[PDB]
Amino acid sequence: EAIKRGTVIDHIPAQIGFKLLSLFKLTETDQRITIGLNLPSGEMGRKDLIKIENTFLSEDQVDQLALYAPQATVNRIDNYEVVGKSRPSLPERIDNVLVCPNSNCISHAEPVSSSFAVRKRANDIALKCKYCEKEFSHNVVLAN
Amino acid sequence: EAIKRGTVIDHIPAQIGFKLLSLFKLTETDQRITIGLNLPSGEMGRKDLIKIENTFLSEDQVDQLALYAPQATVNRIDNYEVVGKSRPSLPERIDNVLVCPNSNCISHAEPVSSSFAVRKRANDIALKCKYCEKEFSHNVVLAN
Amino acid sequence: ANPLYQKHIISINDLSRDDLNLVLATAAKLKANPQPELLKHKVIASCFFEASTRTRLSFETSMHRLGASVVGFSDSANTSLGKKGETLADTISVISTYVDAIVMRHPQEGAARLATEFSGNVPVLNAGDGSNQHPTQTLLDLFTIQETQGRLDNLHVAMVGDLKYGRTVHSLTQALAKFDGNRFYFIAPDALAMPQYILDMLDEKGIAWSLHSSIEEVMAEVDILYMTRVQKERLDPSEYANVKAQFVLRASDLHNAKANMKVLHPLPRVDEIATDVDKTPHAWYFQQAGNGIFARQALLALVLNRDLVL
Amino acid sequence: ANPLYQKHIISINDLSRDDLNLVLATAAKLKANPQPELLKHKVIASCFFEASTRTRLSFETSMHRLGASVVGFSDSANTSLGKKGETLADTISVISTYVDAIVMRHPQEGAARLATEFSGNVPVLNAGDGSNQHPTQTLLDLFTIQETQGRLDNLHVAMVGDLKYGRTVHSLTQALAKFDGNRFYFIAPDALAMPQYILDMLDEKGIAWSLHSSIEEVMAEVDILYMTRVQKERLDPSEYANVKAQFVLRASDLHNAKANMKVLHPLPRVDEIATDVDKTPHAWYFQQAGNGIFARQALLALVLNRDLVL
Amino acid sequence: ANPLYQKHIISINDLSRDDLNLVLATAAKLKANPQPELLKHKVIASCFFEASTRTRLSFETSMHRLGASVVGFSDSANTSLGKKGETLADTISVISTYVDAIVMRHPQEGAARLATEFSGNVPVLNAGDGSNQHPTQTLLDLFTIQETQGRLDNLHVAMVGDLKYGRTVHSLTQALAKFDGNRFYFIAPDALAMPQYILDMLDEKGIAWSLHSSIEEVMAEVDILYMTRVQKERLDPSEYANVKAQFVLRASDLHNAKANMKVLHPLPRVDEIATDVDKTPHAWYFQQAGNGIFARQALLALVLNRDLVL
Amino acid sequence: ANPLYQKHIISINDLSRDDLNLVLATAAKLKANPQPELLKHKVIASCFFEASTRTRLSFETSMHRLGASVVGFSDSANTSLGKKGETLADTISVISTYVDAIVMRHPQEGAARLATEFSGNVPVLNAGDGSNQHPTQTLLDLFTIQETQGRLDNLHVAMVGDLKYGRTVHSLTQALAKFDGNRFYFIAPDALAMPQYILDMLDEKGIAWSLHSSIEEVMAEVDILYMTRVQKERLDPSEYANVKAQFVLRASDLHNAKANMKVLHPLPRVDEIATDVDKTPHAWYFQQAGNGIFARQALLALVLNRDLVL
Ligand SMILES: Nc1ccn([C@@H]2O[C@H](COP(=O)(O)OP(=O)(O)OP(=O)(O)O)[C@@H](O)[C@H]2O)c(=O)n1
Ligand SMILES: Nc1ccn([C@@H]2O[C@H](COP(=O)(O)OP(=O)(O)OP(=O)(O)O)[C@@H](O)[C@H]2O)c(=O)n1
Ligand code: NA
Ligand SMILES: [Zn+2]
Ligand SMILES: [Zn+2]
Repeated sequence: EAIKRGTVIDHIPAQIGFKLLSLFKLTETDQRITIGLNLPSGEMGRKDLIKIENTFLSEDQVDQLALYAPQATVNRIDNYEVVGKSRPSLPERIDNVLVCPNSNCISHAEPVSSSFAVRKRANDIALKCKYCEKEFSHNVVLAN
Repeated sequence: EAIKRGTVIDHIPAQIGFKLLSLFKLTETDQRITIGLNLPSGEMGRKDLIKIENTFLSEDQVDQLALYAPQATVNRIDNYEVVGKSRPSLPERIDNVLVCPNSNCISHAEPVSSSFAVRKRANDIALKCKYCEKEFSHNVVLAN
Repeated sequence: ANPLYQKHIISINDLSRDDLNLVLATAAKLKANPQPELLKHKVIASCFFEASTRTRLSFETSMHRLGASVVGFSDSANTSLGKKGETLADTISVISTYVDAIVMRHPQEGAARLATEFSGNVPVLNAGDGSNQHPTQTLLDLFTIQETQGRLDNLHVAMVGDLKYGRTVHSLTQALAKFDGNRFYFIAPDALAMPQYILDMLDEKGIAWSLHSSIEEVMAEVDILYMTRVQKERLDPSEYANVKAQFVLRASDLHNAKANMKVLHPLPRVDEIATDVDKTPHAWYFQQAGNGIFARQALLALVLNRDLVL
Repeated sequence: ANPLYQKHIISINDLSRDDLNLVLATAAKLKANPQPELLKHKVIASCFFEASTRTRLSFETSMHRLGASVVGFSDSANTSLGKKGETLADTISVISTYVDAIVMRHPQEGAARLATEFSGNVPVLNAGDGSNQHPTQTLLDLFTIQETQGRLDNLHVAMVGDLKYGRTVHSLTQALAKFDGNRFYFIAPDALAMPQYILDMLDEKGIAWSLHSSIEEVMAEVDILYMTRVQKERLDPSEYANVKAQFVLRASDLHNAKANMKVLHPLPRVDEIATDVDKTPHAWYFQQAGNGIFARQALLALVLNRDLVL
Repeated sequence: ANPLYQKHIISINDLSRDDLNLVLATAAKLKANPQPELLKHKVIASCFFEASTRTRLSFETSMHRLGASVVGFSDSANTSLGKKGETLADTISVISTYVDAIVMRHPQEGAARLATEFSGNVPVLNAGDGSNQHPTQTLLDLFTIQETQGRLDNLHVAMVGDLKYGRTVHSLTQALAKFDGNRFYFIAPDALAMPQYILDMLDEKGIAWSLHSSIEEVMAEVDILYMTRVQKERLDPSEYANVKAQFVLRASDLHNAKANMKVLHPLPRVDEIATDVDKTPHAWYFQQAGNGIFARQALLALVLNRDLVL
Repeated sequence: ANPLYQKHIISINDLSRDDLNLVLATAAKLKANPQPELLKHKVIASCFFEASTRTRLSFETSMHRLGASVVGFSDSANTSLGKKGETLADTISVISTYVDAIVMRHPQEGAARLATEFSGNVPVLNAGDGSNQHPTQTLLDLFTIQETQGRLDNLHVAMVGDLKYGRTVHSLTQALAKFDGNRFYFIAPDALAMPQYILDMLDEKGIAWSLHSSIEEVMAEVDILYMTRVQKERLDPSEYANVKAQFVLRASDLHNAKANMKVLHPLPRVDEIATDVDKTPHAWYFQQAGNGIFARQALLALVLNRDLVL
C-alpha cells in the first residue's frame, strides 16, 4: 500500500536494497517500514523498494546512495502526495560504510570511522582514504 | 498484497526481522520478497513480517528461528491460501550463524562453520560448541 | 571389526564404558604378551604444537614397540603453519595424505576435532587440546587405578590442586563417573574449586562427592590420592602461601593411609609432592607414567588393527 | 644400473626428459604395488635448514614406506653449524660418513651443489636451495599433471602469482619445456612477471607463451591452472589490493573451465585459492601433495637401488 | 617545614587525611598558578623497571613543568640486567649520589621501600611496586574525585572489575576510608571479589559496603563509578565470557546516572569501557589522567621544598 | 596569528607554497639569530614507534635549542605494547593532556592523522607514517635546496634509487611541483620506477620529467642530485647486481657536474654513495641533515607561537 507521510526509495537495482538496509542500518528504527525486493519494473526489469514512514533524508544522506543506487529516486511523500523527488548525486566524502584496502592503514586496528574523498574519473570513481591518503578505484573498495 | 505461493513468517518480534534476513540470507534469491517492520500486530503492538514467494522451509529451517522468534508462525501459502502453518520447534543443533564466546576456540582462526548442540534446561537454552566443547548460556552466545 | 577400529579418539565424552574397558583389557594383554610387529608397515605422525615429554615420548615409543614408523615435530616453529601461516586444516589435509594415523597436541581447544574434519579416513588421536580434552591421559590413569585397586567401581577417590582448570582431573572425573559406586573428595583452593558443571554432572547421576580444605582431612579413606600441581601462577603469590600447606603432600602425611591407597599424578610435578614420598609404597606416579606405554599401545592397536586380536 | 643410480638430484636443469619419465614410471609402479622393504638397511639423513611441512614430511614418510631409517633435524639451531659456526662443507663431510643418502633444504642457492663436492659417494637430493632449484617438487608436479591429463605434451598450462621469484614455477616451466607442444599462459602482477631468461628459453625452443592480467581471461582453455601464492610482502600493501582480485581463485571463476582441468598449487596457500574451491572436482592440490610420497619414493629407489626393478 | 618535606612516598598506609589534603590543596594551587622555576637546579631520577605510559610520562612531565631535569630509564639495559648482580640496593646507593629524588616502578612488592634504606636523604617516590602500593595513582584519583565532587566525604563510590588483584582499587578504598560517611559498591566476578581484609577494614571503621551483580543495579546512586580492567588471563576464556556483560560499561547504561556522576578508570582499558562512553559528559578518565600532572607536581614540590610560599 | 599557528603538520598535501616559504623563511631567521628561550615552559612529546637516528635526535635537539623540555620513547615498553590494547587513540588522548605538542613516527599509514582526532588542541607533527608522509624531511630538503641554489623555481632535479617505494622522494616531487619551471630526471631500476600517479600529477601541471638509464646521462645538467637507497631486499640479489652500477654514485662520476650541483641523500645510506664523494664540494648530505635542526625549529616555533617577533 502507498504510505502516508515519510520517505520512499524507489528504483534500487536488485540485490542492493538489503545492502542499503545494512550499510546504513535503516531498520534500527521504531517506524513502520515496508520493503519490496525483486519487484517488477520497466527501466531495469527488477528493482528493490524501501519505504520508511515519518522519516526523511538530508540531501547528503541521499548522495550517499550514489555508489549503490545511482539511478534511484528518493521521494518525500507527505499526506499521500509525492512532495519532492530527488536523484542521488555523487558526494565528495563517504564515511563509515567503506573499508580501506590498504591493510597497513591505521583505520583497521583503531576505533575510528572510515572515510574517503570522492572523485569521478570516467569509468570509475577514485576514493582517497583520509588516514591513508592512498587512492583506490571504487571497484576495489566496494568489490571485496 | 497476498502472494500467490510462498512462505510467510508472521509474529516476528520487533528488531528480529532484519536479523533473520541477515543471519539466514533470506534476501539472496530472485524470488519476490515482501517485508514489514514494526507493523501493528493487535496486542504486541508491533512485529516484523516476512513474505517469500515460490519458497518454502523445512521444519529444520523453521526450527532455526526458535532462538530469535519463538512465538513466530511460519505460514505455507499455495494458490493464495494458507494451506499449512507451523511454529518453530527448538533445534537439535545450530550451525553457521552463532559465534563461540571462547576466544581460544579453534573455530575462530580456521575455515570451519560454527556448530552448537542445543539443550533446554533451567530457564534457558544451553549451547555447546562442537569444537572446544565449552557450554554457554544462549544469552552469552547471542550477545555477540 | 573391533569397536574402535578407525575411530577418532578426541573426547572422553565420546568413549563408552565398554570402550574404556576394551582399551584397558587390550593394554593388559599387550603388557603381558607383546606384539612387536602388529603395526609393521604403518607410518604414524606425531605432531606436537605444544610442549610435552611424557605424552609425546610414550606415544612414539608405543608406535615403535608395535613396529610402526614415525614422522612429525615437537613445535610448529619450522612448519609452513608457523612460518608462512598455513591453516591447521590445510596442514592436516596434507599430512593425512602421508600417514596412517595422526597423534596431535595443540594449544587451542577443538584442534583435534577440527583435524577430524580434514583427515579423510585417517584416525586422529587427541594428545591434548587446550583446556578441553586429554583422553589418552585418562586411559592410562584408569588402567593404573584398576591395576592397583583391582576394579573401577565403588572406589574412594580424592583429587587435589587446580581442579578449576585441570583438564585431566575434569576428564578423569567424567570417566570414573561412567562406572558405579564411586565417591569423590575434591581438595582445592577456594579460587581453584572443581567447576559447577562437573558437580551437576555428578548429581544427575546420583554420585556422592564432597569438598575438603586439606589432604590430611581425607587421607584415612581414599583408595586413590590423585595429585595435580596447584598452578601457583594462577594465584596471588601471597594468596598461595597461606593455603599452600593444605595442598602439598609429604611422607609424614601418609601415616594413616590405607594399605592399598596409591598416590597418582599425571606429571610433571613441581612442589605438591615432596620427593620423600618417592620411596614409599604408595608412590605410583612413575608406574602410572610407565603405564602410558601400554594403553597408548592398546589404543593404537585398536584403531589401526581391524579385527580384534587381544 | 638404472640411469639415476647413485646420481645427485640437484637441478631440474640436469634431468633429461627420459629421467623425468623414468621417475614418473617408477612412481606409478610403486604407487600401484608397494615395496616396503626395498630400502631396508639404509639410513638416510633428512637435513632441513629452512622450514618445511610437506617436503620434509613426505620425504621422511617415503623413506619409511621403503624400509629405510632416518636421522636429521628441522632447523640448524642445535647443530655445530648453528652454535659453533661449523661450515656446511664440514657438516656434510661428516654426515656423509654416517648415511647412505642426504636430503637437504637450505636457505642459500647452491647449497645442495656444494654438499655434492663434500659427500664422497653419498647421494644428495635438493629439497630446496634458496631461489634456485626444487626438483622433487617438479617431479611430483609432473607426475600429478600426467596422472590427471594422461600426458605431458600438447598441454595448455597457466601459472599464476609470483612468477618473478617463484622457483617452483621456474622449474616446472623448464621441465615442461622438455616435452613437446606445450603452450603457457603467465598470469602475474606487472611487478612479479615471469623473468625474461625464462621467456627466451621458451623462444629458442619455439614454445608458445603469452601474458594475461587475469585468471578468468584464460580459464576456458587451460588444462592445468597452476596456482602459487602472490607473495604479498613483495608488494606495496596498496599496490597489491588494486590487482589482487585478478590473481585469486574462487569457485565461481570455474564456471567455464574444461572438464579435465585441474587446479594445482605447490602449497602452502594463503589467500589465492578460496576454500570454496576445495570440494569442486577441479581441486587437485591435496592430491598433488599426496603424490609427493610416490615420486619422492621413486626418486629414492632409483638413486639407492642399483639395477632397475620397476 | 611542611609535613611531607624530604619524606618518602611509599605506601598509602603512610599517608594521613591531613597528608592527603595537603597534597590535593597544593595540587589545586599549582594548577591555578604554576611555578615553572620551583625545582630549578634539581635533577630527578625516573627509574622504571616495568612498563608504563601514564605514570612515567606524567611524572617526568611534572618534573619539567617545575623546571627540574630528568635522568633514568624505561627498562633494564643498565648494570642490573646486563652485568648481573648490581643489586637494586647498590643501584640505588649509586643513583642517590646523583639525583635529588628517585621515582621508581618495580615488579617486586617492597622495592620502593627497599630503595628507601639505601638512598640516604634522597626521597624515593613509589610509582608502583608489584601488587602492593601505587600511591601517586591514588593521590590523582582523590584529587579528581574531590575536584568533580567537591569533597571526599559522604560519597557513593562503586568499584568495578578485578577487585581481588587490583592494587589501585585497594589503595583507593583504603584512602577513602580515611574520610567520613563514604559508601562503597563492589561489583565483580565471583572469582575476583574484593578481598576479605579490605572488607574487615571497612567493618572496623563502620563504613558501609555491599556486593552487587551488575552496574545497572547501583547506577542511579553513584557519584563515582571507578572502572578497572578485568584481565581475561585471570579467568577461563569461557568463564569470562559468561559474566563479561555485567562488568563492561557502554553509553546507554548511563541513561539514569546522576548529573554529577563521573566515570573513572586508572587506565589502560581494553573493552570494559566502550568508546561510545567517551563522548558522554560522564566520561572523566582522560581528565583523571591529566590530573596526574598536578597531583604529581604537588608531590614533588612538597617533598623537595621545605616551605611552599604559594 | 601566523598561518601555521596551532596547526597539525601531517601531510605535504596540507602545505601550500606560502606555507612552505613561511617555514623556510623562519628557518633562516632562527638559524642566523637563535631564540633559546622561545619555547621555554613548553613540554613536547617525542614518540617514536619505529627506529630513527636523525629525525628523532634532531627534532628533540630542536626542542632544546628553543628551550623546551622533552618526554617520550624510542620504542614500545609502555602501555600499548606491554599491556595489550591501549590503542593509539587512548595513548594520544592521554599524552595530549601532558604535552604542548606531539611529534610521532609510526609504522602504519595514517597514524599521525589519527592522533590528530584525539589530541584535542595539542598539535601533532608527523615524523613519518608508514609509506605515506614524512613532511619534516621534505621541509628540510627544500630549505637545503633553497639555501644552496637560492631558489625553488626553475631547477634541474634528478632523483635516484627506489622511486617506487620511497616516501620522501614522492613528497619532495609533490613539494617542488608547487613551484614553477622545475625539471625532473627519474633514474631507477625498472622494478622500482617512480609511480604513475606522480607522473600524472606532473603532466597535469605541465611540469617536465623524463626517465634515464644512468646518472652519467643527466649529470652535466642537474642542480640537485637527490640520492636514496635501493634496498636489495626489494629485488632479487641477482637482479640487483645487474643494475647496481647505474644507481650508485662515486667521486669520478662528478667529473662534469655544475659548480653549484649539490648531492643530497635523506640518509641513511649503505653503498649508493661511495665515501670518496664525502670529500668533494658536491657532497651535501650531512649539511642537509644539519638543516633538519633549523627546519624543525622553525616548525615548532610557527606552531607553538602565534606571533613570531623575529
Ligand atoms: N502515498 C504514496 C504516494 C506515492 N508512493 C510511492 O512513491 C513513488 C511515487 O512515484 P510516482 O509519483 O507514482 O511516479 P512514477 O510514475 O511511479 O515514476 P517514478 O518512479 O519516477 O516516481 C512510488 O513508489 C509510489 O508507489 C507511496 O508509496 N505512497
Ligand atoms: N496469499 C496470502 C495469504 C496469507 N498471507 C498472510 O499469512 C499470514 C497469516 O494469515 P491467516 O493464517 O490466513 O490469518 P491469521 O489470523 O493472521 O492467522 P494467524 O492468527 O495464525 O496469524 C498473514 O500475514 C497474511 O497476511 C499473505 O500474505 N498472502
Ligand atoms: Na623406524
Ligand atoms: Zn587507509
Ligand atoms: Zn568453541
